[PDB]
Order: sequence, then structure tokens, then C-alpha cells
Amino acid sequence: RFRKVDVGEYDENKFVDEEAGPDEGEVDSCLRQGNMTAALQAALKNPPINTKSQAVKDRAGSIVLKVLISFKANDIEKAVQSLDKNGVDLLMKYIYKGFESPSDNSSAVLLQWHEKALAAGGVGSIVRVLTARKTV
Amino acid sequence: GVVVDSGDGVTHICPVYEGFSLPHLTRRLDIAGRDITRYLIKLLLLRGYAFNHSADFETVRMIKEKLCYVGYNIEQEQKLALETTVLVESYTLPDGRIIKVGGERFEAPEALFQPHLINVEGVGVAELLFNTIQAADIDTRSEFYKHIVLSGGSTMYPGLPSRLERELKQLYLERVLKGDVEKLSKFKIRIEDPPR
Amino acid sequence: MILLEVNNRIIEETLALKFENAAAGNKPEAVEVTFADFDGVLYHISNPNGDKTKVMVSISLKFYKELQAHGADELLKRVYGSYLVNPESGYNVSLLYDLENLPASKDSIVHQAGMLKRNCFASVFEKYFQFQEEGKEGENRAVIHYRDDETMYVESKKDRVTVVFSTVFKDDDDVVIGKVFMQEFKEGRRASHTAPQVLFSHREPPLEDTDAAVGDNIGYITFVLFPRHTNASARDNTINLIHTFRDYLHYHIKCSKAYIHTRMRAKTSDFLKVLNRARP
Amino acid sequence: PAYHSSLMDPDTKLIGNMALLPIRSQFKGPAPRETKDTDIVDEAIYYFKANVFFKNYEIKNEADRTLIYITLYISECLKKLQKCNSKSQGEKEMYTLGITNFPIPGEPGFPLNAIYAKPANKQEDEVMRAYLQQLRQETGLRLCEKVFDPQNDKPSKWWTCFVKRQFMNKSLS
Amino acid sequence: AGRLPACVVDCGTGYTKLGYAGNTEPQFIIPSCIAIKKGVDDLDFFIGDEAIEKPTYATKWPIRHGIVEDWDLMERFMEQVIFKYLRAEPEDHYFLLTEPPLNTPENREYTAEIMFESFNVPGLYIAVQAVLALAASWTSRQVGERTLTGTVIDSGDGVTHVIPVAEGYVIGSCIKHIPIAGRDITYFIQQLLRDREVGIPPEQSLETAKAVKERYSYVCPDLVKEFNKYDTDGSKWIKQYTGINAISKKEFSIDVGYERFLGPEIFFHPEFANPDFTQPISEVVDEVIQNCPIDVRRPLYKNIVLSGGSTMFRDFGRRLQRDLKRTVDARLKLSEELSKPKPIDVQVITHHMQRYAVWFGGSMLASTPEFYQVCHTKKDYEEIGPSICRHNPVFG
Amino acid sequence: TATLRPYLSAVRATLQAALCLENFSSQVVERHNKPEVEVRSSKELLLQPVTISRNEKEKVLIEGSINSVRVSIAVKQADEIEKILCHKFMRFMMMRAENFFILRRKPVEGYDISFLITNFHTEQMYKHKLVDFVIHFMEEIDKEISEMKLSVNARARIVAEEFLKNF
Amino acid sequence: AYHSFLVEPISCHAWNKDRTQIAICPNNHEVHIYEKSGNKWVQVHELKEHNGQVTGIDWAPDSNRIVTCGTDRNAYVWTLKGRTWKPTLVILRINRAARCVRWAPNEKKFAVGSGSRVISICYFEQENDWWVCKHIKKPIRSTVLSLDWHPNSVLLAAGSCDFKCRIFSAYIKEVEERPAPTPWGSKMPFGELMFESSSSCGWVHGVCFSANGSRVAWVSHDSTVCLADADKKMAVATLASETLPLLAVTFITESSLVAAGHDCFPVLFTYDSAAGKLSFGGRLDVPTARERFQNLDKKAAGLDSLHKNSVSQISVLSGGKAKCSQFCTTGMDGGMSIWDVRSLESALKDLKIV
Repeated sequence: RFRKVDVGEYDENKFVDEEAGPDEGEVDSCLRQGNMTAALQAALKNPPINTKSQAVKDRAGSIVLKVLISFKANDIEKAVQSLDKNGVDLLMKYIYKGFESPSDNSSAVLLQWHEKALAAGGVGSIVRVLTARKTV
Repeated sequence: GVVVDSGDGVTHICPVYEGFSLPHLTRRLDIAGRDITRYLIKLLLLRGYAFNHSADFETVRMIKEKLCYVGYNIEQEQKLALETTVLVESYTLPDGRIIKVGGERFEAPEALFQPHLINVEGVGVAELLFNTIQAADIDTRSEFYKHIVLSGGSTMYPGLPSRLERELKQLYLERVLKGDVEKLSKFKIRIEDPPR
Repeated sequence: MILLEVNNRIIEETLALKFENAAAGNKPEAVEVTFADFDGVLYHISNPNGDKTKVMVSISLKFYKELQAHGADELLKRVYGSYLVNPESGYNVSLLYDLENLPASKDSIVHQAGMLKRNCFASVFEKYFQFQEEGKEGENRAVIHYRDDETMYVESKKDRVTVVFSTVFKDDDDVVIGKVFMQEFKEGRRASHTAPQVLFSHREPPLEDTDAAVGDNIGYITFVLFPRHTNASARDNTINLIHTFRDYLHYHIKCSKAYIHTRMRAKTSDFLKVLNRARP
Repeated sequence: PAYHSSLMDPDTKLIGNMALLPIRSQFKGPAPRETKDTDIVDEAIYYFKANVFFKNYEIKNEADRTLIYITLYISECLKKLQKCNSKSQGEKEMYTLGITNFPIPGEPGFPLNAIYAKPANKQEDEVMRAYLQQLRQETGLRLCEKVFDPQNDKPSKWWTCFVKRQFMNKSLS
Repeated sequence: AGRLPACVVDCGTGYTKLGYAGNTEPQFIIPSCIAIKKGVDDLDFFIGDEAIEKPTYATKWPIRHGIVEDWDLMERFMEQVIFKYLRAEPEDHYFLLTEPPLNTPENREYTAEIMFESFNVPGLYIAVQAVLALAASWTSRQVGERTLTGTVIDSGDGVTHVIPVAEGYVIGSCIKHIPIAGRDITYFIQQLLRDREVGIPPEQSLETAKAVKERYSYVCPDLVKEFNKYDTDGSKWIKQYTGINAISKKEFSIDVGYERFLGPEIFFHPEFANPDFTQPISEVVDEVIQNCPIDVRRPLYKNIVLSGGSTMFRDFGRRLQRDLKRTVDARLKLSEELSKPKPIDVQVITHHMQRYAVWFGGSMLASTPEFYQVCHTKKDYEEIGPSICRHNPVFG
Repeated sequence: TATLRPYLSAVRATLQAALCLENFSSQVVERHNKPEVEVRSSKELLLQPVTISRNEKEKVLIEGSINSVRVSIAVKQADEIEKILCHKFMRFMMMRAENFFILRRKPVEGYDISFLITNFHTEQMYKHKLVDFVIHFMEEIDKEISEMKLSVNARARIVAEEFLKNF
Repeated sequence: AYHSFLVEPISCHAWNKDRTQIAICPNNHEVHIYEKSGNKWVQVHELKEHNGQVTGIDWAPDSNRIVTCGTDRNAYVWTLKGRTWKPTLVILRINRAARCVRWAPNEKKFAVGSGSRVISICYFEQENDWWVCKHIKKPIRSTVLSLDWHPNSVLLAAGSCDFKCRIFSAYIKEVEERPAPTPWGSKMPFGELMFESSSSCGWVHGVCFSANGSRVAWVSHDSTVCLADADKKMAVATLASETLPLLAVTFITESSLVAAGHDCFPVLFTYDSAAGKLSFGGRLDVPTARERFQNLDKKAAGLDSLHKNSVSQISVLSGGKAKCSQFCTTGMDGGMSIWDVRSLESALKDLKIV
């Protein structure tokens, strides 16, 4: 009956991980004006890398999600091509957040983002999604 | 410290006090090599391989030596056996027929820790070892707990020392520190398993 | 084999062999055989009082009393005549062949003995087909509990006769496959304009209410039969088909699963070739 | 197991490592004389139909070698004896096929050279050669009555059918 | 045990025996074969005798060396077994099927998948053939002790197996085979006949041997004695077969001789017919017992059991017992006289239910209330998985 | 159609990332070697789980570790007949997991079928070919379900006709 | 130039001083030494002592000694006595798998990284006649995957699964003299943590000191290569790759790296010291009279690289880390490749070392 407590839980070792938001006004602002590329760049500003608030993380993802949903397919390429490598890395992370809430065909255009982001960033950009300790 | 010896015939816990072996407090385990082998014969039966208890004993011993190991967290091991096929190994019999062996690998040696499984009265190698230490002079206690050394053919199962350590820590926590998780950190055991 | 056979092989072959040995003038061997048929039927072949020159075939049906309220005893008498005897304890009908007193041509009797079960069932159909031919309307329906949890309902109407089967799909896989079969029965008029029309109702009885069964696993199949089907020239064949329906449907559900398996075997095994071609 | 010979005395005589065994016959050769009324030729002919099917045979003693030899010859006879009508033509072709210089131990053509000793000298050669001939004739003789159906012109199929079977898968010819 | 008896189906390489538990003989013995040619194309097939010529269908043999080799075809063959011949509504009967010793656990799962996923049986038990043959011998007069230790001589389709059994469980590592079975006796009888009797339609050569084997054969005590009996009293021993030229409808008339007793002899003298294998059945049995655990050898020799058609030749048992006894004391002579242990009791058990020993065994067991306790149920199969069918506890 | 190839392309690219494994001896138990994505007792060895969704129903979940990848698929199931043929086909394949090597005996909860690929598999088969396989599987399972379904309809029609034409 | 030793992994390899022998672990408990004979490879020895899988091999050049370590928790030191190699047990007192082993440049000690979350530095006693060790513990929290010694034989770079590249002092006083200052710092008591990478990105599969030891490079699971120079306040340059993670890395000059991994081919990176940045200049695996002939296409593992599975080890074969001319790669495919830096320079005109 003693074998019921996981002593592992309280182990001298037991790896411990070492221990913001984009501005929604700015995003809406570019959105409402038809300035999609600019809305993208704004939405990928200041991700909440370090906060143990899921709320704040979902805030961020959703703001980004909204920018991506709003694009016309034939306009993704240039937008993605306007980013730098830290940009595409960050983007790919948000595309993978997108995939967790399909909602309308959103699923369908996220898949387009995925493809353009992959052409820019390579599979290495996905690798940094999986290896990220601190995520969106 | 304490020598846990276990061969095909039998299993003794011998605590040794600086130079000389104290018969008082020495204990036997009524479970050993030949018993694990026979249990492995019962488990392989339920898996649809019927070895005769005499004609085939040598063959099942070789399966045991080759493939059995001690599970560290039994419920976690059962999940692995039940959800995946990673534990499943192929073994070639004397006549060339291939059998496949999975969960029985860790289940047979578990008799060592849960002797009720093979119909034996008692408490099993870790509970017995703890008892043996917690009956000795409250001050020799610690030097024993840091010199447990394994002996014999039936102590080489991969994972065995880790399972003991986990189990003592489980006992010590409840039966010495009645649930006190914070003062547990300072309990120090480290069975070694010599490569000889 | 698409249609289930009506006659029972064990009965026909056992009698054939007894009649062949009696013809050759061999000394009769003892016979003692217990066997079943679809839908709870149990049969016994035996020598009464140990007399090897006498062979008895008996049938047992849980629902016999029900067929017996609808003409069965009289129907069996017309077909079997002096072969029908007092029913063996445990059984509802018993036929008795004296090996020392057979017709010159054994065929007809071997054939009728194989249809014992089918003959037990025909009377309820012949009664309600009559009611139709005679314009007798408003007669109470036949209710026949042909299995512990399935029931057949027989009713005559001005212009048509209806047979309803309340059936159970034990498996939740079988309901769905069953439904596909039923949908195609409901549409079988589009390939035989004369055929009986078939209705189907999942879970719910037809409104036409009482003590009938309801459940996720129940289906109701209705056969609308017309005079071309119930008349004097068609009724025998019509009876051979209808009383085999429930079993036909269930057998086709099971053969489909066997067929699906052969597909799954082919496909899995292709997957394993591709996997193995990934080794270097 | 197969049928072996009982006639071997701890003191019967040995040409090569065969047994020089008494046979009672109207023929010439160094075969001893016998009191009793069964000789090795009768054993072989009696045992033949059983033994011819065997493919393996333990030489327990030297009498067995003689038996083997007679067993093989028996099949030589029926080889000829089959294709020829009336007893007469038969015992006629049996004189011929008896005299023929059949291979003997030590020669290419005698099967069982690994089992049978070869003659140490010309004496033994001429003896053995003769003994063998005695048997071929006494054998070929007795067998002739047996093969023919007392209502004559008749080679009994109950013998002619063994023609193809080969004892120990070996042939004198 | 309810109102309805269980179905008992024993699938061998050459024949499948089927019917209901309780009965003494199968209700059908049918060759284990299925002739075949979108849609219901899968339902266009026949099995057993109807399957053998069939002008426009190919005959297949799903079972080889006692093991299902074509699962699609065994499945289909089941369909007719259940719905055409047995006429069992498979949802209302427990089933007992059989398996050769050494059939794998995986195969039992495959069988269960068929019985529970396609046919929805309520219960299944897979028995080992060897074990049912022992159970069959409890019918014998010479048997007062009901036991499932013994040695089983199974002369099936293509070879004969000596299967040692202890306490319900075949000792797998000790089984031996003999490349002698009924077909060979036929082939050898065909041989012997071919070069003696004139006018066997070269085309009906085989069917003629089979007929002679099945009607006129037996095992003798001693070939030479037997040969001289035949040689003397021809009118007692030679027999007549008359047949029927299939093509040219003209009858032929032959004698049946030596092959009466030489046929079955090849069990005892495999060198007569097999040029590669010479160990007599008797020696093979001996070897098998001597390989088994010492403490079980006496029980084995005490309870040697026959199963199959080829074991039915009059006197097969007597001759087996006799020869094995001669071997066993030959050993125990060359032991006392080499410096004295108890003599070995050697018993070869015969009985009436031999030809289908296996099927009879199962029929009897699946009649008992305990059979219902040890079967796996459908509820078990669903909740725990097909792995439950990997083990079938012995009972009786 | 329309959205298939884009889905597969995203899945494939994620598998390519996840199947980068090596042999890892257990840090938790002496002389054990265990798939870390299953046993989970060293958080540092686990990658971030991710998901690629085609739509609200069809998705693939990918869970990497140093050692091993778990891949869970939610297969397209349009109506009640495809749902039961699907469930039956996955079950049929799971029973046979000892022959697939790469299949879990049970799906991760919420999915129809799950693979567990380990460094042992990637040492013994070409990694790029396994990726190929997982994609071929997803395409192939839809086609088979979809053929199974046509067959049931095809035989249901012949079976009703044969019975009905006989009256 | 590719040779196939087997089809299962080469887990690890080591070459002798002369590069005429190569020791490989063919995915099992043994180590197999091969020698070249003309143009063929020939197995010459088979080292059977390990009781589990071998994971590290190092070959000390001047002493001709081979050290191995194994998932069985052992290390052995192998001595050549006549014509057979003889193992000596080193008691590591670890309770989990050894993962890597490297002889220090002075050959007076060697380092084992293990699953015990420690690095054991071992040395021999001309006193008691055997090998002893001291453990570097803090602040390692996970398995040590990768080791590389600084040319002073004192500093020691280590990569691990807690996501970090570190530099340690492994100064053992009883075998060597006090070390000289270095830009990694001037105080090196045993176990001293000299340097620790900060952002915690990826399991660190490989580490390399530059030939003069002032730069340390490593490759990680997040598909970055990184470099720190002590001559610039241990500032860290970073390059994030577009492809799969590297598992092995080495300096081929002071400003040039070669690495390889799950992509299955070697690539080149250069550091510009002035700007403090890493660049990808690479992909070195691309598909005289004899040469012109054989390359000509005919008339008639679907992968355009020499290796057919992941590259896990890279070693400099000649010219050392300052001016490398030949290097070797072994891989999960069981293949070994020898790369000629100057043939690469020739056959690739776009290519710029340093």
C-alpha cells in the first residue's frame, strides 16, 4: 500500500525549467484601413514569451489569428516575404496555435499560411516550434 | 552494510557490522531464481505457450535470463505493455520455432516484490530489507542504508537497484516520516550493483 | 449461396440412409441425434422404445402453441397424414417412419420430412391469405414470438396482406449494416414492380401503440403482400420466402462482415509490404 | 526386422566368410551332406517373399551371407522364369542361367564386396565358385516346382510379381 | 447448458467433421475444401464433396499441415458450415473448434476474430486435438482411470504423429512425425496391384487401391507365416474385387492378395515404401517416451491411444503393443545383463470411436456444464480483447 | 477535394521535423531504455505537442521526444456507416500491432489510430520512407473506407433483388 | 568517399594517431577495429567486454590506448599487448548509462559524460595501480551528450539535455601542473564553471573547441549553430538553420566549422570575427582523366546525399583544427565517409573557407 505515492515527485533532481502582448489598437487600426502586411508585423510584435497566464497567451494568438484569417490567399506570400527570420519562426508558432481552434474554414487558410511560412522558413522553423521551451 | 544475495536456490539479507556477520537480524526470503522461472512458465501459459514444467525448464530459464527485468513503476509498465508493442521481443526455441514475449518480461520478476502472486506468505525483497534495517541499532542504521550490496545470479535484472531504492523511499517516507514529503530529501540510499 | 435453403439436410440425409439400408435388407443400426435449426428450433431423431425398425423425427418450438391457434395441427395432418403421431415428450410434432412399411418412392416423404419447420409455420400464413381471398376484414392479427425477443405480426386487409418482423440487431455494428440492407429493400420495387413492397422503421414500431419493443437495436420490417403473392398458385413459394426472411437478412449482415474482413486483410497486408520496403 | 537363418552351428564350415552349409542335392559341389530335412535353400525360398521387401539387413553371422546370396539369386531365376511358358521350358532355362559364371566376392559386379570376404587363394576361389554353382542349381531347381501351377503351362503370378522387387536394392546381374 | 446444444467443428487438413454436442458421430464429414470462381461474387462458392469437380470453379485447400493458410477462405468455409449444413443461428450456440498442437496463439486470435466479429458467437473454446483424442479413449472398456496423460497416435491425412500429453498439455518439444499415413498405404497397395493384376483402368488405378485398402486390409502378426497361409489356402485368403470402367463402361475382375496385409505393414516396416525413412512406428513411440520427463514415462507407456482412420486396421493396436513391448524389454534385458528395474507395463488402447476420436471427444466435452464455465464469452472478448482466446484451460 | 494536398503537405513537413531521434538510455532507471514520449518522466526530453487540422473533424497530433514520436490521427468519418467501418478497420489493424511495429495497440484518447515510431525504427528503416508511409496511410485509409462502403451498397442491392425477384 | 561498414548505425568511432586504423561500435556491445589493405577494409580486432551498448570510443594517439564507455555504466581502457587488446575496468561509480568519452590532449586523463548528470574525469595512479575519478556535478541537470577538451588539457566543454553548452575546469593537480591563464578566465580549480550559454535553446548534441581554444562552438536540437569567443567577452554568435538539427560539429580552421546531422550531409559555417556573426557557406555533399570518365551519366534510399541516414559524428583526420585538410563522418546508416577539403574547394567554386 506504500507503493502508492510517487516519490519521484520530490527528487533532488527533477529537471526545472529556468524562469507583453501585441497592441490590439495598432492591429485593428491597420486591419480597418486595408493594410494587411502592416497588421501582420504589428501582431507579431512583443509576443508574451514569459507569462504563466494562458489568458494573455490566448489574447495574443487570437489577435494574430484574426490578422491571418483576414488575408486573401493571393496576398500571403508578399506579407510573409516581408518578415525576417525571427518573424517567420514566430509566425509558424502562431500558425500551430491556429491549428488548435479550427473555426469556420479558418483551417483552410491557416494551411496556406503554413505553406508560405514553410517556403520562407524551412522545416527548421517547425523544429523551433517543437523545441521551444517558452511558447506562445 | 547489507548483502542481498539471491541465487537459483535462495535469497538472504545479511547485515554485516564492521568485520563480522550478525546472525541475529539475518533473514531469508522464501523466493528465488527457480521460483521466478516457474512463474514465468505460468505467465507464458496464459499467453498460449505451454512449456512442460520439467521438459522445458532449462528453456524457460534461458528466456528469463535473456529477457526478464524488473519494472520500476508497475502500473506505468502495464500501460506500456497494454498500449504499445515496445516490450515485445522475439525468442528462438531449441527446435527453431519463434515465440514472442512482452509483458511477462517484467511480470515474472515481480514475484520478488509481491510474493502473493506465486502464493508465498511474506512481504517481498524490499519490505523485508527495510524491516531488517529498521530493527538494527538506530545509529548503525544509516551506515547500513548506504552500503547495500547485491549478490548472486538472481540479482542482475536490469532495473533492480532502482526499484529497491524507489521502494525503500516509499517505506521510509510513510513508516518513518509519516507522509512528510519535505524532510524526505535528506534520506540517503544508493545500492551499487558491483560489475564483478 | 444467396437464398437460404428451406429443407433441413440432417433430417433428409438421416432418413435417406435409413431407407437405403432398409431397402438393401441390412440389419437396422440404432440412431440417436439431437440438432437445431434457426430460431430456437430443436429436433430429435430416435428409435421409440429402442425398436431399431422404427424411426421418429420430432421438432420442438417454444412458440408452437401460437401457430397451433392458427391452423397448424390441421395443416400438419393434411401433409403428413398417418406419419404424424403423438408428440414425443419435449417436442411438439413427431413423425414416425416404419422401416418395414415405406412407399415405393421415398422421395416425397424425405422431402416433406425436411420441411417440418417450414410446415409448422405455413398455417398462420395460409389462414390470413384465405381471409384476404374472402374479403373477411377486421380479423385480429397473428402475433408469433418466433424468438425470445423478436415477433412477427400477420394481418389481412381489403386489398393486401401484411407481415411485420420486429427484429433485434445484437451488435451496434449490425444495426448500421442492417439499415443499408433495409434501405435497398424499401427500393426494390424499382427492379421488380410486382414484388411485395417493403417498409422499414428503425427503433419504433409502425404506428398501427401496444406492447411492442422499442430500442436503439430494434428494427421493423413490413412486407406488403398482394393477391398475386397470396393467391392459391403463389402462396407456397411466398411462404418459403417470407418465413426465411429474418434469417436471410441476418445471414447477409454476417457475410458482409466476412467480406469487409477480406478487404481489411488485403489492405493491412499491402501496408506491411510498404513498411517492409522501407528497411535498407 | 527381417528373417535370418537359424542353421549356423558354432562349428559349421566357412568358404570365405560365407557358411559352407549342408544341402541335400542331386548336384556336384563341396556342399556337405545333411541328416535333417530343411536346408539353407529351403530357408531362403520360404523366407523369400517376406525378405525381398527389405532394404536393410544385419549380417548377424556367416549363415546370413549364404542366405543373402540365395535370396538374390531367387530373383535372378524369376527374372528369366517369368517370360516362358510350360514348366519344361522353365527348368530348361534354369539349367542355363544356373551354369552362367555369376560374379562372386572380390569382383566388380558382385554387390556387397564390402560385406563378403574375397577368396584368399586359387583353392578357395575354385571351391567358392563351385559351392555358389551348386546352390544356383538346387535353388533354381526347387524354385521351379513352386513357380509353376500344377495345372501346367503356368508361371504363377504369385511369384512372377516379385520380379521387379530388389532385395537390399542389389542385383547379382 | 441451455435448450440448444453447442456446435462442434473439427477442421482437419483432409476433412472437417461437424455437428452438435451430445451426438456420438458427426452429422457431416466433408472434405476440407472450397471451390471458387464485385457484388456478391464472394458468395459464389461450394464446399466439401460438391466442391471436388465442379466444371467451372477452382478447388482450394485452406488448411495445410493442419494450419489455416488462407483465412479468407477458411472464413467462407465457416459460412456454409454454419448456415448451410449445421443450420445453426450462430448467435445462439457456443462453439468448440480444434487445433493441431503447435498452432500459434496468433492463429487462435485470428479464429476468434472470425467467430466473434463475423458470426457473433456467444462463446468459443479452441481445444487441442491430441487432448480430445485422450478424452475419447475414456469410452474404452480397458479404461477405469479417467486421465489426460497419455501418448497419442494420430494418423491423419499426410503423416502420423506421436503426441505425448501430460495433464491436459501436449509436451510440444517431444512430438515426433512418421512419414506414413493412409495415402501411402494406398499408394503402396496401388504399386503392388499395378504389377500383378491386369486391367485396372490406368486412370482408376488409385480408386481401386483405396477400395481394396478400405475393404480388405489388416495388420498381421508375422509376414512369413502370413505368406505361407496365403501360399497354401488360396481359396480362404485371395479375394475378388470387381469394378467399372468409367470410360468404355466395361467391368474388370481382379484378385486381392498379399496387399491385404502388406499395405498396413509399412507402419511397421517403413523401408518397404519410403526410401528415406526406416524407423518403425514402434521405435518412434519408444523414442518419444524416453525423451519425455522420466517421472512421466511409465504413465505414457501405460496409456497409448489411437486416433484416425489408418489406426483402424484390425489388429493395429495389438501389433503396436506387442512390438513396443519387445523393444522395451530388449532394453531392460541389455541393462539387468550389464550389471534389474521394474518391467514396463505397455498398454495400447483401442475403442469404437477411433476414426473421429477428436470429434467425439469434443462432442462429449461440449455436452457438459463445465464446458460452459471454461468457454470465453463474447462479453469477455469485447471487454478484455482477443488475447483471452490465447489460452484455453483444460477440463474433464 | 481542394484542401487535401495542403493538409498532407503540412502534416508531412511536421513529421520530417519530429522524426529526428536518437538512442537514449533512461535517466530514471539503471539499464532501462524506454520511449520517452510514452513514459514521460523527464520533461526535458519532451518536445512541444502540435496539431495540424484540416477542419473541425480531421486532424493529426504529433508528440515528439528525444527518443520517439507519437502520431495520432482523426480520420474522416462522414456518416454512420463510415464511422463503424472506420472503427472496425482501425481495431482490425491494432489487433495486429505486433506486425506493424509502428502502431500503438490503442489510440491516444480522441483519435481513431496512433503510431509510436522510435529510434529503433528510424535506425532500421529510412526515416524519409516512414514519413512517406504515414502520408500514404492517411490517403489510403480514406480510399479503403470509401470502397468498403460502396461494396456494402453494391451487395445490399443484389441481396434485396435476389429475394424480391423470387416472389 | 563513402564506405559501408554495415547497415545498422555506427554509434561511434575513433581513429589511431596515423589514421590507419578505425574503431567503430557497430550498434552493439562490441568495438570493431578495421585496417585498410590496399583499397579494402579488413576487420583486424573485436573488443568484447562491454555488457551493454557502447556509446563512446576515444583513441589516445601517442600512448595508443583506446577508452570506451557503455550503457552498462562501465568504462574500459584498452592496452595493446602483443597482438591483442586487453581491457582494464575503470570504476565510474555511476548509476546510469555512460554517454560519451574523450581522452584529454595530454593523455593523462579522460572524461565520461553520463545519464547520472555528471562528468567523470578519470586518471591513473602509479601507486595503487588503477584508474580513479572525480565527478563534476553542479550545475548539470540532465544527460551529458557531448564533450570536447581545450588544448590546455584543462578546460572542458560539455553539452547536455538541460539545453546548455558549458565550459568547465577539469584540473587534476596530481597529474599536471597548474594551468596558464586563458581568456576563459585565469582561475581554474577543478569543477569550476567557466562559461554557460544563456538563452536555453535545444538539447546540445555537439561541442567543439577551436584549435587555439578561445572559441567554443556547439550545435543544438533547435537547428542553430552557435559560437562563443572568449576574446570578445564570451559573446555568442548564432545562426538559425532552415533545415534539420545538426548532431556533430568541428572547426576546420579558427573561423570555419563543419557540421552534419539529420539532413544527412556536411555543411560549412564561417564566423566573421570583426562583425561577431556566423554565416552559412555550405553543403559540401553535392552529386584529371580518370575522374572525367566515371562521372559521365549512362542510358536507362531515394536521397541525393552519400549518407543514407543521420550523420552523428565528425572528426578531423589531418591538419588538425587549425588547417584541416581531411575529415571523416559516420552515421546511423552504418557508413563512413572521408572528405577532402581541397577537392571540395576545387569542385565547389562558390566556397570560401574562413
